[PDB]
Amino acid sequence: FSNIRENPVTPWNPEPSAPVIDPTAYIDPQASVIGEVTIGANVMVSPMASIRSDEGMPIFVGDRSNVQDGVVLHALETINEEGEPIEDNIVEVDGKEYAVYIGNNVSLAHQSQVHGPAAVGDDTFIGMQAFVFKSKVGNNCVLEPRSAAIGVTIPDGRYIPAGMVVTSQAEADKLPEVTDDYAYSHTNEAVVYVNVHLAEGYKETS
Amino acid sequence: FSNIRENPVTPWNPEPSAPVIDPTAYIDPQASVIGEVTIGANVMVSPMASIRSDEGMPIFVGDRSNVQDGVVLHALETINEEGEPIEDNIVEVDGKEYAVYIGNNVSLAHQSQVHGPAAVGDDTFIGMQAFVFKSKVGNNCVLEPRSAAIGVTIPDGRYIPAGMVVTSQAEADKLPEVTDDYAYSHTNEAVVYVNVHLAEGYKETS
Amino acid sequence: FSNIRENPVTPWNPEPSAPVIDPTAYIDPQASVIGEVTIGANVMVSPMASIRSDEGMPIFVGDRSNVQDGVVLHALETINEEGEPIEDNIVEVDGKEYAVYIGNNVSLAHQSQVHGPAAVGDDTFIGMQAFVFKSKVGNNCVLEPRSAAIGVTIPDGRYIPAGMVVTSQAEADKLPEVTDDYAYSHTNEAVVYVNVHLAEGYKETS
Ligand SMILES: [Co+2]
Ligand SMILES: [Co+2]
Ligand SMILES: [Co+2]
Repeated sequence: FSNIRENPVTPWNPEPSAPVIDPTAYIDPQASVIGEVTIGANVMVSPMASIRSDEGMPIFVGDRSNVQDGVVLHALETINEEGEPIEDNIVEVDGKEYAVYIGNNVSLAHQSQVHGPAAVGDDTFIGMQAFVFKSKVGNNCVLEPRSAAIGVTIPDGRYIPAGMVVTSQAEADKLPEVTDDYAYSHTNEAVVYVNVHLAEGYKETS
Repeated sequence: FSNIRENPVTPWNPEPSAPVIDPTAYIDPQASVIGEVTIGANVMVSPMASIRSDEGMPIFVGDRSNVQDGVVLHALETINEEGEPIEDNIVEVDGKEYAVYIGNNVSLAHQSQVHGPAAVGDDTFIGMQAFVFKSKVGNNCVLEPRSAAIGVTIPDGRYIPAGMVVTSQAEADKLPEVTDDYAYSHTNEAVVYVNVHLAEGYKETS
Repeated sequence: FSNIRENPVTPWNPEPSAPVIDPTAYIDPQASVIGEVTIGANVMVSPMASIRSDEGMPIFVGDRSNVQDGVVLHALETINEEGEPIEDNIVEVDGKEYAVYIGNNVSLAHQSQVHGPAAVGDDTFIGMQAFVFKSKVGNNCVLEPRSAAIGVTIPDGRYIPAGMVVTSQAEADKLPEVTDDYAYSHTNEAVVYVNVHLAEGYKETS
């Protein structure tokens, strides 16, 4: 069996698609990547990650991002019964439509999940075991371990404290800002540096 | 190696069992299904799911249910030292004994977990990253993402708000009810429709 | 592809290492174990677990411990740019340095995660979906399902109630103690008994 595969034919998917993966990205043998997915350069996809673009599609992962162990990417149906695009389940980023958009230099840490409709802006850290669903996470954000964003827009440069589940726009509007002395202020840039080097080291083993 | 396997011989398992899977169910190649397990018709088991019936057994998954990416099903020992059935770890459903019972038309969303002793009634949605242990979840329920039910009985037609950890029967007795205007009121039926179609599309690829 | 593998060459890893695994330990075929890792005797590593010692290293797992389905072990870089050991990311246990130290008779239950720098003392249960990061968990502890310890030291014989996220030393200092009547007081010893027997039963299938 192959771990990089096309999505299945369904009522909302007449013409199956295979993943478009940059030659510089590293896909672990025990990761799964199915369907209408774009993976950018220098991306690392670790063991036990599941990127499944078979319901809502497409799922994009930008350059120099990382999808760590056990992370799941999936999305709600983007096409309805009559083939009507379900606009509530589609996210717009730079004039293009996605089910799930992961930007560039984004870290999806171990066991996190980003479920469409969703977008995660550049240089954001999504902490261990964190959750993003029906939300837009701006750039330069930090979701601490076990935090969650559901049904909201997290403004650029804010963080979500560990364990906090943000479900209302009033709460996301009052999230704290990332500053230099904040404990996770330098975490994402270190993580992206490490992970781009791991992708290249792992590529040299395949 | 095979991903559908018998459970190992142990002091509580003299005669090993292999999974009984309906020919219409789809088991991803990167899912694991071990031991005394019954999988019903039109069920989809996604990448990185682990259904392990080697301690507490049996584990049943009803017709038209779905076990999404990274979901785990496991259970506490159902047989003690002298071979005594441990009744506190066995759940009764329709006059039959289970370690874990997942009913029909049940969705176990990505990264959730249902650990025996446990039962989940028909047409219930168990949200992303949610947890069920030593509990009985009624039919037509909704566990929002990151909710949990531990040591309790959740009455039919109730929901558990995102992030809430329900550990006492007094709290489960006061959970809110699913109504038509509730945000997840139509989620499970849509999910089951999608997932029965995905199982058939994936079956046509194997 | 092999599921037990060496870590890749990187700027902080000139000389790659392969896992040192006791012949009595059982590594599921769908688990992943990479790099500078020591696995002790009678350890069971279940499906979908990921033990990755490629950034922070080494990762040790003591005798008669268990790494359940979907558990992740990983760690922050232990070597800086100039090759300087990053002491804040290294944990000391019995005069030896680790990125992640899991002691003996420790249970890492399904979907939990222990991220370095971290140490978990002997005879501790780390519950389902629980999280340990930049912390030291003493011996004879219990982390209930969905609890978390981040940036703290949990004293010997304490437990963390389900769902509680402990982020300050003042809070960890006031955690409750394990007593005989506590609900999870006998859980770890039962789990370790079961899991040492499962490792041996599974070893007899390979
Ligand atoms: Co989904
Ligand atoms: Co278990
Ligand atoms: Co890590």
